[PDB]
Amino acid sequence: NENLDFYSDFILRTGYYLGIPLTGPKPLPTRRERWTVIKSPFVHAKSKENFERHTHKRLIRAWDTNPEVLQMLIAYITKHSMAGVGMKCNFFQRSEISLDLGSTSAVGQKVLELLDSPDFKKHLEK
Amino acid sequence: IQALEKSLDELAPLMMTKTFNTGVAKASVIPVPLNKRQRNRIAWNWIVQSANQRVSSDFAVRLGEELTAIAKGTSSAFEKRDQIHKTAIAHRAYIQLK
Amino acid sequence: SRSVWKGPNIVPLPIREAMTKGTPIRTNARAATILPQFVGLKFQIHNGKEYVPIEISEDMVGHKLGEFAPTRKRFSYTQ
Amino acid sequence: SNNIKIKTLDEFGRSIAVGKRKSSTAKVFVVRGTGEILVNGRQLNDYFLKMKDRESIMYPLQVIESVGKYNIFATTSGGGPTGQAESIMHAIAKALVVFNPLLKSRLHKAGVLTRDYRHVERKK
Amino acid sequence: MNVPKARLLKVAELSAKIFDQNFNPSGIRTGSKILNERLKGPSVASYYGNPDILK
Amino acid sequence: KRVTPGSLYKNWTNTTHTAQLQQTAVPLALPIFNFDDISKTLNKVVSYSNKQYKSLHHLGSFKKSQFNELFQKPVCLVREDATNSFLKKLVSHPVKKFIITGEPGVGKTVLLSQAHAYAVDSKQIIINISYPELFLNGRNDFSYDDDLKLFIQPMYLKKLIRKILKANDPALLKSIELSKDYKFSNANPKNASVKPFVTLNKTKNTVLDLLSVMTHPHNRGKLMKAIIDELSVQSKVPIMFTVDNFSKVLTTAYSAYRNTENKQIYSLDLQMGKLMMDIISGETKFANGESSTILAISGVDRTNKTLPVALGKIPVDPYVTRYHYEPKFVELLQKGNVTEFEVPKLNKQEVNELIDYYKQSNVLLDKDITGKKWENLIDEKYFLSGNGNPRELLKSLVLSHR
Amino acid sequence: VVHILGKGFKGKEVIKIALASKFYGIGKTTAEKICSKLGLYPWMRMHQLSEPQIMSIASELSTMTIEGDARAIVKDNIALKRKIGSYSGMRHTLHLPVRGQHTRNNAKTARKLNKIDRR
Amino acid sequence: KSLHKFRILARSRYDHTTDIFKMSSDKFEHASQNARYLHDILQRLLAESKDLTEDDFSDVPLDTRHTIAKSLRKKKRDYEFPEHWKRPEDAPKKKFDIVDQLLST
RNA sequence: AAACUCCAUAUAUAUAAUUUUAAUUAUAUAUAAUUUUAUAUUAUUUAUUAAUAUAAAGAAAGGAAUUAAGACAAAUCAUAAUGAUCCUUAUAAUAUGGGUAAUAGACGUGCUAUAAUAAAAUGAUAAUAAAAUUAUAUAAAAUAUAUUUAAUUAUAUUUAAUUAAUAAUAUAAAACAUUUUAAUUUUUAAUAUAUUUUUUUAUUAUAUAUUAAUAUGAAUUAUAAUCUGAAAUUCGAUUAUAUGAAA
Ligand SMILES: Nc1ncnc2c1ncn2[C@@H]1O[C@H](COP(=O)(O)OP(=O)(O)OP(=O)(O)O)[C@@H](O)[C@H]1O
Ligand SMILES: [K+]
Ligand SMILES: [K+]
Ligand SMILES: [K+]
Ligand SMILES: [K+]
Ligand SMILES: [K+]
Ligand SMILES: [K+]
Ligand SMILES: [K+]
Ligand SMILES: [K+]
Ligand SMILES: [K+]
Ligand SMILES: [Mg+2]
Ligand SMILES: [Mg+2]
Ligand SMILES: [Mg+2]
Ligand SMILES: [Mg+2]
Ligand SMILES: [Mg+2]
Ligand SMILES: [Mg+2]
Ligand SMILES: [Mg+2]
Ligand SMILES: [Mg+2]
Ligand SMILES: [Mg+2]
Ligand SMILES: [Mg+2]
Ligand SMILES: [Mg+2]
Ligand SMILES: [Mg+2]
Repeated sequence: NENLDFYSDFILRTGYYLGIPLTGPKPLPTRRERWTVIKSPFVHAKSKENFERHTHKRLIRAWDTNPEVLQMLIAYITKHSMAGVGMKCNFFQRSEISLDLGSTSAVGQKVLELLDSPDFKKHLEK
Repeated sequence: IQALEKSLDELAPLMMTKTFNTGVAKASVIPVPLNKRQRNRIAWNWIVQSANQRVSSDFAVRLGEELTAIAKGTSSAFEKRDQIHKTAIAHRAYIQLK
Repeated sequence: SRSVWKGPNIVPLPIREAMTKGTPIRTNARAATILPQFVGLKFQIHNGKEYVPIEISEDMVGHKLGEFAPTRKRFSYTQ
Repeated sequence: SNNIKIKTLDEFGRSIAVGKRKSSTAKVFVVRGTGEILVNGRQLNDYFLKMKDRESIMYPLQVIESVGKYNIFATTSGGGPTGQAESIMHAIAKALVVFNPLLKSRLHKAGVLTRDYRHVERKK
Repeated sequence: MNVPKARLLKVAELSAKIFDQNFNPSGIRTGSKILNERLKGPSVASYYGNPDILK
Repeated sequence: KRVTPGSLYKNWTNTTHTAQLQQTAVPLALPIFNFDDISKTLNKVVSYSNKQYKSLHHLGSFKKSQFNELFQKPVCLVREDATNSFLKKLVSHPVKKFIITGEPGVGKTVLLSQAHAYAVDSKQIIINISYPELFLNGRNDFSYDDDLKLFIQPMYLKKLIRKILKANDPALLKSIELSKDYKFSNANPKNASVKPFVTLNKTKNTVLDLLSVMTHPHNRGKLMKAIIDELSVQSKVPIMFTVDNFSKVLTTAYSAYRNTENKQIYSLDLQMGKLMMDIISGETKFANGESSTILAISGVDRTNKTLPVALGKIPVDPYVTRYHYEPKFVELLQKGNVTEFEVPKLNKQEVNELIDYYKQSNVLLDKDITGKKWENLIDEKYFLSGNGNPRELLKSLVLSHR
Repeated sequence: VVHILGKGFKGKEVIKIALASKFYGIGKTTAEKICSKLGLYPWMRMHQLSEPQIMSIASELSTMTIEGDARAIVKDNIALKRKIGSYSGMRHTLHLPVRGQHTRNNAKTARKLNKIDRR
Repeated sequence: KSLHKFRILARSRYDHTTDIFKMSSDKFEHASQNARYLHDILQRLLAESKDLTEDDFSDVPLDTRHTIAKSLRKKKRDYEFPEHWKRPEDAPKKKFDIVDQLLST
């Protein structure tokens, strides 16, 4: 949590100067992973050691901001990121119903090639 | 409920003789006092055993009948109590009192 | 039990030579499904150590070659 | 300084308290009334089938002899019927102290203001 | 449930067309699942690490 | 044998119902139920009359699991919001088609028993179907009738016809002269081998004679159609048709019976189902304008969208599977203009009256009488009963030894 | 006692249950179809049946593969396994499990029942 | 009429309770490609919904079974405090503090 | 060493524009107890005391980790690693098939069961959880078949949403209510009867065998179909009909 909280505080300061209304950091439920091992290398499966890993999570939300300013925020905080912190960003773009100019699998191709090869065409002959 | 508590207080033995493995020689049969929680257990088990000799398929019915007969005076577990008290009266001198 | 809709477990075998010459077919494909064509032909089926000679009848179609070449010896105790 | 601010009834005369038992939680709204109770919007006999669970909910009101003097709107989640019924019991006891703080000693003596700590323990 | 099956089949077919989905009213096994499964080769083949390490 | 003549061998629910445990109850003198003088009995516990008890026992108005064995005879609290309110609508409403609802144990069956008591007093003929499950569970014989194109159930019909005869005043039945001539096969073991058939001529024989016809099982379906037709054509006597536990009918569209193709038989293909739904839907119209149809649901049955939709409480959802929504029953109920009467829960004053009667009946434990203030008891029992549920009130008083 | 095709039944026994209990080859589903075909109501008991109805049950039972005929089909399928020399046939001959069960322990029921002339 | 046909053809992608039509695609390798794909489907669905020359599917009622299944997996706290239970006359009344009243002048 | 700690618990502050909603929550920080006080009694090293009770205050009742020494030259050279010694066309390496699943007896640990304080059905405005999982995926709803009105269960078809406090695995289950339940003539049926009517009573029929295995139990086995896989023969899982052992 320590680097996570410190970095979250830095993001809020960056956003303020950029003119971005920000909320958070909202703490999300911590995920706990668990692994149980047998301490001995060969036998003695009666003494088992416990290990765990906690994923700490924080949500910072941005409001009423233009896309260009939002990209500046992400670029700056990426340049000055801390060790052991990961970041996922969901962007929401409101658009018009009808746009201008808009916004085949490998297996299927091989099947067509295989069905044309002689080992298959020799049977499809009707 | 008052009938149940009266029946439990009349059927449960006040004391019970217990064998204590004291010394390499033969154990001693010394009368011991019983508390109310221990008294109720002895009397309840007697009631349940008597109840399970009745004809009803439902335990509640057999228990109800057994409790009604005990509240009306008739029960075969009063003999058990008299036999536990006879043994204790015989071993009255075996008590330690210190 | 292989699903019937998938078809038989067809394996590469030399059946043409065994039908024009009568030679036995030596194979390790114990999973192979005995097809109705095999009827009458002679097979030598591996059991892990030796090749068991077996001729296919009409009551063997659908079964698999491995079913007719036992791989273990009958158990016995030193009574 | 201290971290305790006097509890008082809200704008609608309601005393709000939270209670916990095992994995269950309960948030009750106690107001002066005539003994009407609602659990998660449902009648008490509907939500709690066991009469012993209903008797547990009533016990704090029975200690202060105020069973017909309050309306309870209880909301509960988590655990099972026993945890929820006793979590509501604990929350009603904590909400009744605002109406008369002189009865806290009697509620403590009855044992309804003590949070039950017992929970499922992973075998060690 | 009272909606005629013919009407519900017309909706299913048209809906499938709009959403580029495979409409197989009969239920014949088509193998479409095989064509849609993801390729796990790249992940499987990197189990032991990147082979182009400095030695 | 292990079972003696007086041994209690059944389970608890059947023992309490059948073991005649009311014999030891103390006789109390209570006012009698009379709707014409309800002003004197409103909000008071009353017993039924001797003429009402005889009829209601033959109709099946009193059921097991109603703690009836606590009292010398079954008693009822004449309520203003349930008993008086319902009986006034029954006397005033022009349609007179009702379905009684409410939460499990709220007192829907007792309300129906009070409507039966009113009908007995008001010189009406009561046709009650207490337990519809008996003709839907597949535990009695069934036969197909070609002339009716329905599956008739002779064993059940024999019991039902006797209940209609023994529960209703013979004088009322004798007043209804027959409108048509009827001929049936004779099953009377005295002259069956002498008289092939028994004829009932019009204007000479009455509906009382029709209810005493002993016929062969295969002709008993035609006897039930005649009885209903004769009672629906006459305009002299009002007919009160009642069905308790009607929720079972609404939620069991297909009986346990199977036809010759191992297909379960639709309930409306049974004469009992068809007859029941013909009276409810209005297909079978009664000439007398005071005839009523009172249905009651029970909490022992599963619930689904059938009844709520029929009553207009929820919108129709067409994609609900048939097992949870039967559109044919909804159509029949709405064609008959059946109206809902929800039985309200007891108020605290009604709880006080019931607990005051229980004290005089000597059914209250000593922990609720000694060392407890009367006001505290009423408040506690009103809280522990869910704020009015009569069944939870009785259980808190006589079936809570904790 | 009601006798259908030699089998004896206690009067109280439910017909659909009794048929699937005493007759080899008839189970719960098959018994229900027989009763549905003969117009017997779901929970009818044996003592209720008349002689015409007892004969109808025997007729429908005699048009099915039950008792010896059904048992012979199993004995002939097992014999075919031994005739072709399949691994399964040998297991039946050796009184050993034929469906992959371990034999280091247990395997007691296969030892008592697995045989070419299976009951 | 076109709104009804649109909702019928969306099937599980429409939630009547919230009125939201949501469809996602990750079939292509680039987000821009996937965005166009969803846009193109939206135009196709709108064109079919606005072409009521052959069929309008007005007889066909909206199917919500998918939404019902989702609702059963989320806990619904849909109960509010009864209004006739509120006792506004029992709320604490602000007391008069001369100091605060005098410190404001 | 103990403690000081960390967890749990209680409380306070901060964070969430309360639609990622569980605010009855999430998780950062801080506080709290190794509880405290008064009185009587019994002992004492009798005093500024312990054991006890009584009264008062309090949410306060549980845990983890916490290191030093020695032994069994206890297990492991088969998690990997080292010395010595041995193999080097083989004691190294690859492929196909087989084996590790054999079966007299014996032993350990489990599962299921041997019926009525207990098993089976049914319960849709859907009684009531927690902790986890889903990019080497979790799979909704719907439709089709088994299969019957439908539900249920299984599989196929199709692949909605979600790579997640959002969607899915997943409507927890027991509980509770109703019905049913062999042994059990304690039943069922036919008549009559009732102020027990889902029921009572009467008279007839309802079996014989039987220390015993039923409508308990589900081993074994026949046939058909399905799932995963390139492949289910030795040797996998599931379903249907039939089989129905021991106990
Ligand atoms: N008016 C009343 N006076 C006295 N007792 C009553 C009254 N109403 C109900 N009760 C009692 O309440 C209990 C339930 O009554 P009743 O059987 O009529 O309820 P119900 O709603 O029909 O039940 P279910 O949902 O099971 O069909 C019984 O013990 C009954 O005697
Ligand atoms: K059988
Ligand atoms: K084996
Ligand atoms: K063993
Ligand atoms: K909220
Ligand atoms: K192997
Ligand atoms: K059992
Ligand atoms: K759950
Ligand atoms: K058996
Ligand atoms: K296999
Ligand atoms: Mg009722
Ligand atoms: Mg998608
Ligand atoms: Mg589902
Ligand atoms: Mg060793
Ligand atoms: Mg091994
Ligand atoms: Mg729920
Ligand atoms: Mg599905
Ligand atoms: Mg979810
Ligand atoms: Mg449920
Ligand atoms: Mg269950
Ligand atoms: Mg069984
Ligand atoms: Mg035996």
